[PDB]
Amino acid sequence: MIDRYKHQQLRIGSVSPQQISAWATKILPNGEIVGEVTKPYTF
Amino acid sequence: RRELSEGLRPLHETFLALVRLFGAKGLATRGLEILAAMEKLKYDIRQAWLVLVEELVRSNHLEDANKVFLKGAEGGLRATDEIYDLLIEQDCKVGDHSNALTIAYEMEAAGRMATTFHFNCLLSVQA
Amino acid sequence: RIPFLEEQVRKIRDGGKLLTMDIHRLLLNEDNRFDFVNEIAAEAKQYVENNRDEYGAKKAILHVLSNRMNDAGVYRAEAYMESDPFKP
Amino acid sequence: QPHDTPASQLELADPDFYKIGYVRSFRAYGIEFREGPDGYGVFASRDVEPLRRARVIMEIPLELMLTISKKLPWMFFPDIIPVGHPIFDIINSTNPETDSDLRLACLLLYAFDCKDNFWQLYGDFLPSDDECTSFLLATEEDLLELQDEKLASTMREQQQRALEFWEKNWHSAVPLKIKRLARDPERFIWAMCIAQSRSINLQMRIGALVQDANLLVPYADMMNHSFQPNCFFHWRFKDRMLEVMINAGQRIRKGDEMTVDYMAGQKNNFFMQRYGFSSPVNPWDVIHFTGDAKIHLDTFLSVFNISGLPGEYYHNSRLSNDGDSFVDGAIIAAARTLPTWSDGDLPPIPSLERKAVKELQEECHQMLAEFPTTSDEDQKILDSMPDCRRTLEAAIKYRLHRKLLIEKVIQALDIYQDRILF
Repeated sequence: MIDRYKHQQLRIGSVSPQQISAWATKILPNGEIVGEVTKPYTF
Repeated sequence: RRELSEGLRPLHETFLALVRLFGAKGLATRGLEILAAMEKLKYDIRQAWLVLVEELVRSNHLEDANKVFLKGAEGGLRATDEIYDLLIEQDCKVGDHSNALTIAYEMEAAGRMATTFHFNCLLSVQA
Repeated sequence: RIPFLEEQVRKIRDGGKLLTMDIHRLLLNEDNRFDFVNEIAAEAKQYVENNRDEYGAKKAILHVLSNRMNDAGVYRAEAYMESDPFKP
Repeated sequence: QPHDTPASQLELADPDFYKIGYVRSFRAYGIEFREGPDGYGVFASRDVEPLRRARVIMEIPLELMLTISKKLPWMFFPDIIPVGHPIFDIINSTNPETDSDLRLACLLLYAFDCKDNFWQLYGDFLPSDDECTSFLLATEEDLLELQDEKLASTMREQQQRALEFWEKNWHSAVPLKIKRLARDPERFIWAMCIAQSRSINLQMRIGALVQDANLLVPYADMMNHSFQPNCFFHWRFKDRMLEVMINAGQRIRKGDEMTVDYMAGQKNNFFMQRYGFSSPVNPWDVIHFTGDAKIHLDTFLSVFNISGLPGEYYHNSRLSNDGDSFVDGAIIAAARTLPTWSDGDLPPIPSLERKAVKELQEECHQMLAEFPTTSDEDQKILDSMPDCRRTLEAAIKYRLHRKLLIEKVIQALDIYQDRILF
């Protein structure tokens, strides 16, 4: 009797200063890079 | 077509020879129509299907052979142990694991359980 | 042959205790009680995918169980539905 | 008017036969047991339409049957032999591979001498020494009348072995516990005959132990034999009950004869050796040909509509039904035993097959004349004796079936030689 052989591997690790940019940096219509917070007051 | 035009159903040996010739030439798509013609004539398409898959395997046509085997297995047609072994051996020697695992599942569902040989082939592709 | 025994028989047939016996009888031929549940769920899904409204009398699971009990020689109602004829 | 059914010719059995089992946990659904001259049989009393799954017709509990394991540690799951009884020394002093009927016979003899046991009440329905068809209870005259030297030699050797076992185990210095079991040497022979003609080998599971054992089950030995069966035995481990279930898809009408398969895939000689039964439509009986003539196999299967793999030959009715009523088990056995040749898809030559069919026919004629008698003479002898011994009846039926198989092979060869040229 062969099993179904389900394989799931949850991996953890410390992020790199290059991979951190892949989360917040998004594209825009004009092309300006956005994703940085530069103002202290939010509202 | 000449024999069929006069309103006479052909024999089983003629259809078997036609299926063997179409399988030796690699023309897999032209064998399913012959199998359907045998089915509409109230024949049995088990031995013809086995001859088709065996001749497709022996003629260096593996993908179409596995396709024909999977198409015939879903319809309730079981196969011999020798074909079950040959398909797995060839698919593992080529490097195809998906079709080998599907054939192994169909084999275990039909009634024959896997032996060491089968698992060994699968492990070869896995390692 | 006890004479005064029809009342509890009618109570069993009406309250719905037949299903509790049928489930236990069907669990006498299967090794695992989980593969049986999976098979019944798959059969009910296949029967409800064909005809949505015509899943049976009321539901599909009861219909599947009634079909499985009627193929073994035990007459059962359609999806275990028997209305009360004495309701004004 | 009464409906003409194969079950209507027989009369209903004694209601005590079912009453002695219904008091236990025995049930029989949609079945009616009917006794005739040959013996009891199980028939149907309700039209069973083609079902998607099997339907149970018998539920026989474990505490109603005997059981002896096939391996070396002899475990009797229905514990009826107390520890210390000297019958276990007789059961244990046997070869664990060649003689398994001796242990079943000893267990049956002991069960016949134990109170509150079901077999003390069921033994009244078992065949006696005059209505049994086994060849152990036969004479030298009937064995010589069989016209088969090897089968007669085997039966004589088996009778000798039974007598020697009884003489070696039931001597004079034996305690009375064993002596009262089989006082006469015929009782042990009858016990062996019952244990050999009614045993069923089935892999049973109780608790966590899965083993194969030889069990004598009541109410299931009444099932007749048929090479196209309708039912099969199934073991239910949740309740420790054996089931007889109809096959899935087969249509059973009222009055049909419920049958199972005894020794599926065996020659017609072992049937006569064990059960004392012979059938002319056996699809596995072998006919030995010494000639070198070889007929064509694929054309022979195509002309008789025998479609299927060499392991499973069936007649395809939807190809030809009325046209081919000749197609029975005999032609299948012929196609399995005929010397055949096949070289790819090369078409056969009519001259070669026409020259081979006559050689096969003359070989069949020279092998048929070896018997001292003929077919019509045995056919008249079988019904010339209205009430004769069962062994002589079985022997004359065996000879008649052999001759009828030879004649059927000859007629099939004639049909093949005259129908190959359409």
